[PDB]
Amino acid sequence: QVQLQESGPELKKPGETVKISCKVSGYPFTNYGMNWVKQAPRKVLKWMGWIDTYTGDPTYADDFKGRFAFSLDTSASTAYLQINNLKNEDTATYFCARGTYWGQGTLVTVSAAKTTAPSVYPLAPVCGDTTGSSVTLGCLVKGYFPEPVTLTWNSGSLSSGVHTFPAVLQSDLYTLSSSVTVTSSTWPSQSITCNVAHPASSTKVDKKIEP
Amino acid sequence: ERRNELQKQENR
Amino acid sequence: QLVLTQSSSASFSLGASAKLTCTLSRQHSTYTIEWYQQQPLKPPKYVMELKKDGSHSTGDGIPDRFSGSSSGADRYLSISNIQEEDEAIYICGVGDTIKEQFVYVFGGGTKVTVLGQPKSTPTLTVFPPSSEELKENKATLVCLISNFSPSGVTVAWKANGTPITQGVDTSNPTKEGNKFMASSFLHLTSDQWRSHNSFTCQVTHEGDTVEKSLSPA
Repeated sequence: QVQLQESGPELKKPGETVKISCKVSGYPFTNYGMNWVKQAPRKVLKWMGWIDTYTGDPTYADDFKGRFAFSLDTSASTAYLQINNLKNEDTATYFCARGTYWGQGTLVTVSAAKTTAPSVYPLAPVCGDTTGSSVTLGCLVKGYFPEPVTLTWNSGSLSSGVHTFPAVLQSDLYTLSSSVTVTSSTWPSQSITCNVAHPASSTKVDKKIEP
Repeated sequence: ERRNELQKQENR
Repeated sequence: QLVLTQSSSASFSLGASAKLTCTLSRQHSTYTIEWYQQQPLKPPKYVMELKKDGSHSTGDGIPDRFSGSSSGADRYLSISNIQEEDEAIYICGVGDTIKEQFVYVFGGGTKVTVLGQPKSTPTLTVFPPSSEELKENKATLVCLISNFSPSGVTVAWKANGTPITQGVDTSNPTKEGNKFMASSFLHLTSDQWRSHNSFTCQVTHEGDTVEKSLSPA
């Protein structure tokens, strides 16, 4: 039942300021202090300090003085972390932790680069093809930024052949692919399409797979 | 009653 | 200085017993530490509290195969009959109070690999550029590699039987369940796709080579 729910991902430019929340449920908020932890891409966990959830008295680690601030909304059982004058090095996942319970994390990306909606292309088999028993179809998700993309195929559903291949960052942007395997008499018989969701650009692309 | 859960009395 | 020392990595066969070490500095050697487990797409999880006398107490959702023990400044996480789900980075943590001033520290962590996973040959799926992408006068060829173990692969592209390195971007092998998957893309212009009689994606795994081709016909 105990849950610490954090706010969603954030894309900020350097010099900007970010405010992350941590909604506590399942125990009395003022009973325990809240720790803040940084996990930079290196993945090494780093204690940033903690805050008394009654007084609001913060304690910062040596590496987190000046630019970091912990605050509360006791009435709302919410703890906040604010990072001022952002830097590229602040790109990390931020956790609120009671100690024995942890939040899901909040990814903070510090980049001067603009949010780009992905280009979505359908992947269907070649000229001389007789897939025999089962046919494989895919969706190419190219040139997006940052990396929070999420794909759903709903023409067959679940893990029918849905494989989500992780992103690779070429040049400026990210690229991903996701495939689906269905029976050779279900395509091009029964219609197949895919749904791509990039939350950072608030968009959703849909492509019908045709031979 | 309230404190940091991570705070252990033996670690002073 | 309040310092914790761990190994960078360790491997164990399925069903064996893993002993991981977290070492307290010269001073602080009587201190109680915490163990955390971190799996790839998940936040850290509290494993246990481990006192100087070996006394331990586990967190919620922690199976019975997890136990602790101590020597002097050494704190050990013992995982009995290690399962493949126990593959994670195990991090230890320690707190200290000075004059009413609390400070917490994490160790560098130990990456734990569980072996005995069945060896499997890669499956190659190659897709040609869509008519839509070709309208933008661009062409991305997709190579999807899946169902393989262990992770070690070599992805190679060929056009007219001649190797192509220009416009090739290959992902690292990523774990997906009990196996691995990886992808590779070949970005050519349109007509660069149409002026070549076939394209091939070769994957080498355990010395064996698997390949697939596309035909612009």
